[PDB]
Amino acid sequence: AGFAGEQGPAGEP
Amino acid sequence: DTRPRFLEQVKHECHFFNGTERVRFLDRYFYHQEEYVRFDSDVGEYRAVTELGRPDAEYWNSQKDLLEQKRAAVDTYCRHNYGVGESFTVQRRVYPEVTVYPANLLVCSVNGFYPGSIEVRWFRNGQEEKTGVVSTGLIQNGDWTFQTLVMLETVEVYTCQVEHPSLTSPLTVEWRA
Amino acid sequence: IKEEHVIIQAEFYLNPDQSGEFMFDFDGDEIFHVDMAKKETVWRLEEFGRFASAEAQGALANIAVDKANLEIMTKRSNYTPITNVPPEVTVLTNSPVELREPNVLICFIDKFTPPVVNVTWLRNGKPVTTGVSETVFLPREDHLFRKFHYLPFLPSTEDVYDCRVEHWGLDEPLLKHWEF
Ligand SMILES: *[C@@H]1O[C@H](CO)[C@@H](O)[C@H](O)[C@H]1NC(C)=O
Ligand SMILES: *[C@@H]1O[C@H](CO)[C@@H](O)[C@H](O)[C@H]1NC(C)=O
Repeated sequence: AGFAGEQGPAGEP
Repeated sequence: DTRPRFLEQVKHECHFFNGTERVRFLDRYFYHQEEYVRFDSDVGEYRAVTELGRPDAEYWNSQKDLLEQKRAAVDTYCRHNYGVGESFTVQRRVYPEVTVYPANLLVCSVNGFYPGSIEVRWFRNGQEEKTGVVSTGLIQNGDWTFQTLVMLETVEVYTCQVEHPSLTSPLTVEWRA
Repeated sequence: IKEEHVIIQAEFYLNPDQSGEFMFDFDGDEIFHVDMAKKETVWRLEEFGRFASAEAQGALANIAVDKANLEIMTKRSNYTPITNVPPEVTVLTNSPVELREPNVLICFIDKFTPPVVNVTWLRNGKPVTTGVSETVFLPREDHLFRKFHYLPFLPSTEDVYDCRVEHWGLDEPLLKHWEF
């Protein structure tokens, strides 16, 4: 069984 | 090294209430210590905190793909990971070891236990001492074990009693004066 | 009132040091981190790795994003640097100490930022650089850091120990002393 890592968005320049 | 530092922190947080019955998910963004934006599952969209997150609040909240991803995180992320980890985290139980010695202060040293939840009680001649108790409180050892030192002011039999989720019944250690 | 449990995937990126961290925290203890040098999952306890897996590659991708967000956020702040917060340092043992009975010294470094320290164990003023261990930077709810360093030892009347800590918030290195 694998832990899932949560992704994040790129920010606004 | 005098040069100024710049720190970005991200904390993807899963809070579990009543096992997995209720779950809160926070995506929290930090510049140094300054939380500037977050996604609160209970809120259901991004909110700018210290309004350096204003751009990120709008731009992220305008990407409805992202939102359904994040609105789903309490299932796809939090409840999933709880399941994976439950066996060796939520259910981890390691017994306390208990040592009593005079430091008077009579020391009850309670060591190597998991989880942190514990009750340490002093008895003098079988009666609970509710005054003169000097406690460290809970000390995290950083290796999935805890300790606590619970010291009784004394001037007979003294017994330290430990209750902990790992134990079927109280652990006692006696010191006869 | 309060939750039974919290799981936190905590990341940071620090410029100009180019230091990344990616770790999972369960109720204040580390499940794992990704070693950014070996690009590898490091389980805080070995057995966690027999119970579960994590794909280290996804963590490297998050860290790339964190550094890009950092640079964006550095400009949006007008280059507001971090204020150094110097650590509190405590040395304790794992268990009650008895002469000639194996024990472990714990150096607890707490409530500090940024997440950069140099830590040396000193036995009678001399560095101990084999058979010691340490944690990565552990997150705090106030968004400062803590860290632990460990020294297995044989208690003796003859030896003294110091945990020596350097951090940009201090004016000089801090020595925290332990002796029998
Ligand atoms: C940024 O910092 C400089 C010098 O500290 C100051 O002169 C400038 O006006 C600041 N501007 C903005 C828009 O933040
Ligand atoms: C730690 O040690 C190195 C030199 O070995 C030095 O470059 C660095 O500035 C030190 N860091 C801190 C936080 O004192």
